[PDB]
Amino acid sequence: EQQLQKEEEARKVKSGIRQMRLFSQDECAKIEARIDEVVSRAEKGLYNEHTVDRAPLRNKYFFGEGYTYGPGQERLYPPGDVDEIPEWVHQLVIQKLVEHRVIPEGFVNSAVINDYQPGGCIVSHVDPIHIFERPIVSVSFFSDSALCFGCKFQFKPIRVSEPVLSLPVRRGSVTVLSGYAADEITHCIRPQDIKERRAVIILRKTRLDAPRL
Ligand SMILES: O=C(O)CCC(=O)C(=O)O
Ligand SMILES: [Mn+2]
Repeated sequence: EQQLQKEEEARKVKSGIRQMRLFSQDECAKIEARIDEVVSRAEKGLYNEHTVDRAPLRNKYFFGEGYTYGPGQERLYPPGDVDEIPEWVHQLVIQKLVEHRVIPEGFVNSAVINDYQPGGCIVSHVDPIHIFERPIVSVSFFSDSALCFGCKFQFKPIRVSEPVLSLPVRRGSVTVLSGYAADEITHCIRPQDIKERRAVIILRKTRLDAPRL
């Protein structure tokens, strides 16, 4: 069988991935406390309708900009519909990324927190190309996990038992997605890779021509 094709694809995906450990135990602890605060405030109904997206395995919290249901016709909510990026995100997360030249100042106009229960997951998807610019930066928080690329296995486990690549994502680590890894392949999380609670902050810039609702 041609498993050289799988090695070619994995190499192409590797080239769109950069990773650095940026946040110490203490820094992570402080951000985690704030994440916990977002969850509490969401339970209290303190956010706009489109800020919070509650689902069985995973909750998402949209700040700055957000979007609708996503076959692939995601739309951007009008200004004011989602809550603004909280100051602690600017101070504790974004600043540290700018200070380490991960992304430039003023790039980030969208912050999304994904909160996973054990056994939570993400189904195969590409980050909406018509909505977000690249690179796509994310920071992992409560525990360690794995990000998979080439997620055909979620649907055809007999034909292909495995992802093209699995990327470890440690607590306090920064993942940057671009090129092939962001545009040419899907990613996902396997339920089994989420043993304990895990949250992630995803920092992006929305496109200027992003279709609006
Ligand atoms: O949970 C992660 O590390 C990736 C998040 C993700 O794929 C998304 O919400 O778009
Ligand atoms: Mn994604």
